[PDB]
Amino acid sequence: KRAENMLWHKLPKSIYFRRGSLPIALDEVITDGHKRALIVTDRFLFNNGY
Amino acid sequence: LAKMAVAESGMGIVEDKVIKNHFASEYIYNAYKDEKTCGVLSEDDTFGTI
Repeated sequence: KRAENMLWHKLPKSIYFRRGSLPIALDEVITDGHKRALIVTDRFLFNNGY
Repeated sequence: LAKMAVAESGMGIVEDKVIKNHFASEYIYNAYKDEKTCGVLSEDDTFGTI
């Protein structure tokens, strides 16, 4: 008999969003014990303080 | 100014009030030479505080 393929709904574990929630969300990765971070940016975003 | 304060009170050495009046005029100038005290001190754009 006919059966249907299993679908899903997969997202990141946390999708933080508002007008200015960049440093409030970056305080979560501080309290998780992370001590060494690598930041991959564009060449324009590094020369403009982003 | 060091010779007037010994002529008035009569309780000190005139040679020690020279380097005390010198401490009160060039060490007080040197520490607080460029310290913001009049206009906008700090400003935050992510948190919105002036």
